[PDB]
This record gives sequence, structure tokens and C-alpha cells, in this order.
Amino acid sequence: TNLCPFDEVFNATTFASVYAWNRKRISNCVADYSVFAFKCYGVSPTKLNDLCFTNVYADSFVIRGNEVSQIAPGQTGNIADYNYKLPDDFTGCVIAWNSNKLDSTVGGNYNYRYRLFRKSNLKPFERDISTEIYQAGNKPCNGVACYFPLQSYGFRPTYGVGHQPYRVVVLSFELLHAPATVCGPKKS
Amino acid sequence: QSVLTQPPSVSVAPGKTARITCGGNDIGSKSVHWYQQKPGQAPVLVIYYDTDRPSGIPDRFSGSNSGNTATLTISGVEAGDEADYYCQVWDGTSDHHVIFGGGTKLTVLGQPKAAPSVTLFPPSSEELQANKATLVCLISDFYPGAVTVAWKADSSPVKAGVETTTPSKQSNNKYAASSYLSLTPEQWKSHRSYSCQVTHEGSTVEKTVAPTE
Amino acid sequence: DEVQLVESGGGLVQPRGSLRLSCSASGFTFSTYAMHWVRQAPGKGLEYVSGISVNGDSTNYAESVKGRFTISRDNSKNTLFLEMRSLKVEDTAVYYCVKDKMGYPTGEYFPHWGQGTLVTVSSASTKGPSVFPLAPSSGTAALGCLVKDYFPEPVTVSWNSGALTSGVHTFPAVLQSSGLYSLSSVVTVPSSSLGTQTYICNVNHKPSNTKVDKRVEPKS
Repeated sequence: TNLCPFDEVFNATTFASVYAWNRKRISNCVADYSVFAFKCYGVSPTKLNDLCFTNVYADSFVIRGNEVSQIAPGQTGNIADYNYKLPDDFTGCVIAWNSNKLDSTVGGNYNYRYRLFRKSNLKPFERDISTEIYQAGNKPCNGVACYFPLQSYGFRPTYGVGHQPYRVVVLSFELLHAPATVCGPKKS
Repeated sequence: QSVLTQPPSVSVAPGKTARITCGGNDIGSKSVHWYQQKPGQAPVLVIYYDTDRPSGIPDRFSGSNSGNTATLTISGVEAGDEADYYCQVWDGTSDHHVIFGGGTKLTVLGQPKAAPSVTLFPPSSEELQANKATLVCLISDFYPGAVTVAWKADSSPVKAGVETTTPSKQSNNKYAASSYLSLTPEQWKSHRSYSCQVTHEGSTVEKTVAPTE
Repeated sequence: DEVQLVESGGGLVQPRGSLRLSCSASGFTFSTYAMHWVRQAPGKGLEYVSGISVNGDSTNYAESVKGRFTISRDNSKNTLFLEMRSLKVEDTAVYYCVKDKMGYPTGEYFPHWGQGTLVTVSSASTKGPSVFPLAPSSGTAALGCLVKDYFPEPVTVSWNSGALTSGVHTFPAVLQSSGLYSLSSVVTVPSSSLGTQTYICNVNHKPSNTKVDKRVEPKS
């Protein structure tokens, strides 16, 4: 009978940076998916009120408009390889929308960052918030910058649509040999 | 920084239910995990993902999350539930991503209230000849282990030079504490008297010593 | 089996010193789980310290310990390490090695914790205690001893070489702002025994090899 707290995730006032995405577990609630890119994989969204899952994971972050296509199975790029990677067998939906009004200040919102450098690609659903200085040459950096692995987006309202901030919520639908706790209102 | 606000302490009767809250900005947007640390023990996870108990944790422990407050509910409280309880979240906008709350000391009232016994000792002559003065206030035989100690020079409060312990269980299952006031012999003699004020459950016991020695 | 974390390597070290903590893990595949350290200052809450990836390719640190602590693991020997450098007096805490869940992301919650090792950073050196008699004043009378300004713990207090035990209450010590310890022990005795009974408290401070036998007499 409990409603799933979708608005608590979507309508969160502050979203995390893509390198520090926030994951929340949704369980033991009825999932009304009726409380911009809306891509679903391995599932029909016209049957989302028509399905049951053991758990639903809700990840949230912020990227540019041009990086939204990278949030998908099998993608490649600085966001997909180094900041947020989906599994090739991902089951769930990816939702993004324009956020220039909320996350772009006139001088620039430098609180949002993305990972540019890493020594290995991100394994599915991995997260990395380290500040270790990336060594690009043959000489060890000894902890002194040798590039900082993070770069600020600098969101201003004057940027183009391909550089404006977008708020992304990645719903992951998961099944295991366990009772289903998240169901649409039509199978409550 | 994301700050998790927990009530400092909560007292509950055996068999009743205790509620420990955890507050934060849009705390419903984050998953809250609860840890139990019994005295002298390591933290133990009791609730994860705001509702689920790990294997071995009794059904009496329950979690909840709504809006800006997340609560941990323990029903049928037992003596072994007396512990420090911490709520934990993760934040990506904070630069400190692992966030632990202030913590809540859950006190179970399994033994009846006992008023403290206070003994105040003036500085010894031996110490005073060594250009030092120490006021010793000994508090014993009080339940619960929570006391407020205030030091008064004549009738004015003193805050500098005070060093107070934390309550500790004695052999007789009650609690004890000691407070020390540091002064030079000059301040000790210049005042008519010094008082040790011990407050416990709304009741105050005060002992006074004078430099007439 | 079942999960088991056994920390070691704690102790007392002066400020700006160095220390290395080791955590021996058993009961799980050590090569697959992310490892972390969480510390707790005495009488304070829990503070996250650092973490490491299943391979050691990724290490995260708290802002306070950045650039001073370095975490490493040896999956061959199933051991976690925390090398501490330029230690501050704020680093004093009990350090637990903790085990993450299986999978990603790492850092959500910590279901398994170690027993805990204590690291104490203090500028104080070894100092013997100063013992002062707490004379009784005017059916029972209270007298005792003040054991002041000693470092480090412990000090053992007995009365009349152990012949007097009933009514003896030795209190836990204080850690003053100076970093030195002080405690008092009080024994309640019959009022009539004053003047005709001699009470001597016996203070032993093994770290400084100092034994003090202070005699307590009524103040005239």
C-alpha cells in the first residue's frame, strides 16, 4: 500500500556530480510510474505498472545534454568509461531532463564535476570519488600536480543545449530468487 | 557538507518501544543505514536501505524514511539494546561522502533511579605549599549515568579549570564520576568558599568547602 | 565459516610520528571485497577514514587525512594496511577495519566491522604522579588520596598495603588538557578510628617505576 518515493529522488533539490552519483534502493512499495529522454532497456515501459521486481535501484547525477546518450548499455566516452557505466544486460529505464534553470548560475556552477582521467575503465555500476593525481608521464607525481582527475562543468545559463546541465535518474530493475517487493498498482 | 542530526540521548523503559530519529535535507532522497554499538563493542549494522534488517537482527528493530526524518524503532526494548545508535547516508555533493550522524545513546531503565552521593575535598596543605590547588569532587552511586557538574566560587559560576569524567559503572551496578577544579592558591584563598553543584534528574546536591584551614 | 576482522598495530606515538595498522581478514574471499577504515575518537562518533578497491587500484580518503594516511592491501596474505604519517593529536581514535558489501558501488554501507585497535597521539612523556593526602573534616568519615599529573596509565591504588578494603572507592582518572592523568581514591572509615588508626594509601605507577606511600592524617 506504500507509495514508492519517486518524488523524493526526482524532486531532490540538489543532485550529485556524475563522478559521485547517489544510489537509493526502492523496495517494499507499490510503483506508480506516473507520479526529455525516457529510454528503457529489456523492459516495456507501457507495462511498467504491469510488472514486479525484487528491488529497484535509483541512481542520480548531472551531465551535459550531449552526454545523455552515453548513459546506456555498451556506450563509450569519458562519462561511460570513467564516470558511470551500465551493464550490457541492463534492465531498467534512464530518464533525463533539462536543468539549466536549477543548476546554472550566471557566473557558473563549478560544484558539478566529471572524471576526465583514469587508469582503467569503470566496471558496471562502479563509483570513484578519489582525488589521486593522474600520472600521464613516466615520472611519478609524488602527490603534486600530472593532472587533476576531475574537471568542473561550469554551468552558465548562456551555454547551448549540448552543454546545459541535465538531471539523470537511472532506474535499475532487478530480479532474484526472492519475493518481489516493488510492483505496479495493477498487481498490488 | 551533508550533516545528519540525531537526538543526543533517548531513555526508554524495558518492554516499551524506543524511537531514534535521523534528520537531514531531503533525507528521503538518500538511503539511510543504522548501526548499533554496544558499550565496549564494535559497530554492528542493524538496518540497511531504510527498512531491511541483516540476518541475525531481531524483528524488533525497524527502519523508516520519509521527507527529512528517518527513524529507527526498537520494540520490546531489552537491556542488551542499550547502545550507541548511528545513522549513515552517502552524499556526492559534500566532499565527505560517507556521512555518520552524531549518534544516539539509548538508555534502558532497568534499575531504579538513585540520587548521587557527593564528597568535596579542599586543596591539601601539601599541594598548596607546592604552589598548586586542586578541588576534588567525588560523585558516586547514581542511576542513570548522567550528571551535570557546576563549580561556583562563592556564588558565581566557574568554567575555567574544570575537568570532569564520564560516568562509569561501579561494582554495585550504579555509576560514579569525579570532577576537578584547578586554581592557584591565590584564587583559593581570595574567595570565601567554593561549591560543587551536582544536578541529576532535576535534583541538585551541592557541597561547599572554605579556605579556613 | 564466518567473517572475521582482527586489527593490530595500535599504540602510543608522539605527534608528527608514524604508525602502521594491519587488519587480518578471514571468512570471506578477501580479493573480491572493498576494504575501509573507520575511526572513532574517544567519547565521540564515527568518522570515515579511507577505503580501497578490491584490487587496490582505487584509494579514497577523508579530507582530514588526505596526504598523510595511505591505505594498501595484500590480497595474497589477506591483510589490510593503514600507514599513518605526520600524526596529529586529533588522530587519536579506535580504528576499525570494515568490510564492504559484495559488488558496486562501494561505500554504501558497512555490514562487517573489526574489533578495533586504539591509536593514541600525545605529546606527554612519562611522568610520575604527585600524591596528596585528602584529610577528613568534621558516623563515618571520608579520607583519601589525590594522584595528580601522571602519564601514562595505569596507577594502582591500595590502602594500608591491602589490609583495608571495605569502603574503598578508587575513581577513574581524568585526561586533562595538558594530556596528563589524575585520579582520587577515597575510603570511608569510622569516625572514632580517626586519631587512633593510621591510613596509608599505596600508589604504584609502574611506567615511571614510582611507588608512593602517602600517609593521611586529620588536619589540625
